[PDB]
Amino acid sequence: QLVLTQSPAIMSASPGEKVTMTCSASSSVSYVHWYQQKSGTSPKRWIYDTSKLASGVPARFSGSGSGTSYSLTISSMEAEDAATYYCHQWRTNPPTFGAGTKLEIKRADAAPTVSIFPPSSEQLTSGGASVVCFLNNFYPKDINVKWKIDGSERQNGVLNSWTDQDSKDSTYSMSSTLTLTKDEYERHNSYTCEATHKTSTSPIVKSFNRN
Amino acid sequence: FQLLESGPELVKPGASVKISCKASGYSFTDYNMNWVKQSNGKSLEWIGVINPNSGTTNYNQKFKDKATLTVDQSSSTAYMQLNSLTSEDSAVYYCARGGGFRRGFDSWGQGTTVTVSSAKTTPPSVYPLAPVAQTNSVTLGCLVKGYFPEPVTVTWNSGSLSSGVHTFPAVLQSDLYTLSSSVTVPSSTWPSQSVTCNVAHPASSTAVDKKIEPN
Ligand SMILES: COc1cc(S(=O)(=O)O)c2ccc3c(S(=O)(=O)O)cc(S(=O)(=O)O)c4ccc1c2c43
Repeated sequence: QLVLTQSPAIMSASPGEKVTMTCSASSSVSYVHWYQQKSGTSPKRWIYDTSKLASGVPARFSGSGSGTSYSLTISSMEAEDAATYYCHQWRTNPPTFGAGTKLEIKRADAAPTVSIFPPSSEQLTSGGASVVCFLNNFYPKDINVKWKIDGSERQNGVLNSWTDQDSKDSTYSMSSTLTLTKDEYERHNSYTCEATHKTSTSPIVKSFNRN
Repeated sequence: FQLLESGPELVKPGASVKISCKASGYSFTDYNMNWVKQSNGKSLEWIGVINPNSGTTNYNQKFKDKATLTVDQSSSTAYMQLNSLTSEDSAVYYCARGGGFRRGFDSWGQGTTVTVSSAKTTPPSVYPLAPVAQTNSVTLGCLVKGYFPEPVTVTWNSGSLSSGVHTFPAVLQSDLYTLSSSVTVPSSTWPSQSVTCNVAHPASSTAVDKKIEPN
């Protein structure tokens, strides 16, 4: 088959900044199509026949290229354009898509608002004890979290989940859930959430004691 | 011009499934129908294409004996049948209208999420997340754990028009999904005004409400 490679895989850009993303073909083709996709929705035909813009797409967008080199360009980035973009070829059977270029929007950095939550007495009476830690509103996405019990580190038994770039403030968030049973939580008292982000060298720390 | 696909499906491994794609607003027989697979939100894989007028098919060699494309000209409906299903086949499948040479896929259905697993449908267990520090705002949450399959819908109802809400994608633990949702409201509103998280799990036909309480 014929392979398509898009670059960059992921990128950021500020409002008004010009953006360009490439689509390379393993062998010479004659045209490609570009599809925009936002989270939880279907792909939309964005650009087709290399240069033709679909109905209702802003004039900011454009496309060019030939042979094996193709590109999509945005003259002035806006928050509306934060999405993933796939290129598409059908010069030979079967057609193929690129891995995609996830286009995120750039903003000023921000420290995560941290909050810890102990296991609810409801969950306790069900034979479980999950302690939650919300790391809300931070930029960029890269972050690390670690749980400590009375000062002692605990790895695994932990799950983390990152949200996509928030559409209102362009920030990110992550949840960290240390899941135990009941008596496993009944041994020790102090439970501490420690978060490390690019913004500061000192970690953001929230904690509680059982009593 | 719009395409509607059948709803989500939970199926046992080895069984089969049949997805529908109801076209409307255009001459169904004049435009080919392509099918695309999107696994866990990453890349797109082209399955096959069918000519609704003549009924001739063209499959991707990777999907010869995995997908079967058919069409009903009477009800202007395209069909894709998947057989011998495994966990690898669990994904979102789209039907896209072939707009013609040098036009690409100019219309896409909303997609259908298929889940191939042995786990049974289970309703969620919801747990409140309330603080046991004093600051400017207050963040609350609800933990959704032990449900299957995806998805769930958490909707918060507070006495405040500002609602910094965050929905955290579900992660699979112990063969059951787990989700968390957070909300940030002004301190002067809670607990002076009721805050509730409404977790809806249509697969099990269960809606659970949790009123957040101080500690
Ligand atoms: C070898 O290239 C082939 C072959 C077929 S086939 O399925 O009839 O072999 C195609 C069948 C259908 C094509 C269709 S459509 O009819 O589904 O809109 C579009 C395109 S294009 O990339 O938008 O030109 C194509 C571009 C190239 C195509 C084919 C299409």
